[PDB]
Amino acid sequence: RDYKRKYEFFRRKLKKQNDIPNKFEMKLRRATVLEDSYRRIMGVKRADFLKARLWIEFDGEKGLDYGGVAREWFFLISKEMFNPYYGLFEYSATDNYTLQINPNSGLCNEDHLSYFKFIGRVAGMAVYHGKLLDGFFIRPFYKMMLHKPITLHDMESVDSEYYNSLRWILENDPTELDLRFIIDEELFGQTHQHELKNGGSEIVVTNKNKKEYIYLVIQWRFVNRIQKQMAAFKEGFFELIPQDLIKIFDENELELLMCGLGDVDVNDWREHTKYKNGYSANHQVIQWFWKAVLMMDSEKRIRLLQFVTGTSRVPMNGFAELYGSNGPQSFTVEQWGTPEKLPRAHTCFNRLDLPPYESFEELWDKLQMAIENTQ
Amino acid sequence: MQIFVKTLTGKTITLEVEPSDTIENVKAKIQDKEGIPPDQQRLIFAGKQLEDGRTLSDYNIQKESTLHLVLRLRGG
Repeated sequence: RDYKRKYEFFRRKLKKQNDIPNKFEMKLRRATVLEDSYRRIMGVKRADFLKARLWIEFDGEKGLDYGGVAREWFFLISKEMFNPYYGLFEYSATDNYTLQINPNSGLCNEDHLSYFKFIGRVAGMAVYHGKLLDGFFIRPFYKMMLHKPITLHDMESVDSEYYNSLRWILENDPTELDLRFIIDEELFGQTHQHELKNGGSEIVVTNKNKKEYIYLVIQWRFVNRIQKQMAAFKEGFFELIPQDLIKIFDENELELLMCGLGDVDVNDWREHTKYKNGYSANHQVIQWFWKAVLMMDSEKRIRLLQFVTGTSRVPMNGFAELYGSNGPQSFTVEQWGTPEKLPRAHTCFNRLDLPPYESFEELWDKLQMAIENTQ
Repeated sequence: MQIFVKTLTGKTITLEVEPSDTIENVKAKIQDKEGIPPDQQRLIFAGKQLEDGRTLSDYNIQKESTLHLVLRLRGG
């Protein structure tokens, strides 16, 4: 069928461990989340311990909602793991945001492989605990996780130019250009001639062997050079999520499963909200509403987003491109009912029917009670 | 003289430094400009890592030349 059905089946098929503590404890410091998270997680031999409820504490902070802190960790660690400065991952192309494995990871850090297994474990923990990583990989990355082949067309979404350059060779006789089975790459103020095959420097690309040339260039760009890195990642990820189980998703569903944003930007949420039946940005009640949303924690904000939209996952690009059951339906707050009534929501229209409460405190209790009722 | 330090994100930095400066110094100069603790910096010139002790002229680094910055993973 569709995605929402698979996901339930998925979470359901995820075996809970009964030979493990009821929590996985982490004492971290934001200034060193990477090395702190790395040592703690890579310290445990049995990945099964990572299935336990995440109990994370930043800088000694205590009493905070576990889920809210976990959500922050997945955001903070993502920003570090996926920081190109470390040479583990890199941006797919100029002015592109998607992340790809840096083929030269071993030259930036000798410990890259274990860090790849680490990122894999974190990615796995994200999926297992129903959280998300902040960042998006190139499509071939997801395909490799599903163990799908990487063909020419896969190149288009990643390197439009390269794809076209190969398209030309595929549609023309390149013989006279005297191309050889090699490829140049510049790396740290140097150039490197790479053999696509044995004696590639000699073999000339013709009409009869250009098909083989294409295929090889694809593998060298996406698969071959990053072989050991992707394996380390998949080893870590599959320690939490069964490889066979995740095969039910395609590259697009898989991306949705593990990538996206956890909490919402209130300033963006606000700026793209529409008001009905007398309310406006400056209406006292609305000012109270946004003040309320402002002093809710991560967990509460999401529970509100879910109470009004039905879903708890934020649409990328912001609320400017929010969608309702039928067509783009902006987030709407409309005056309705009397202060005696609890707020009501129409998920289809992303609309909150908000009575004209007479104080901030009252608006807080009423709104919170309505949200808690449908829980 | 003027040298550059390209990062793995494509950002190019520009430093004002003397040929006598040690690699410890450039890492320091980089710290002030990009706010990065020098003990986390790896400098690459012509495919070679640069050691804190030696100077720029020890690696035959001259003006307009380009060094490469990589953040250090502490592994272990």
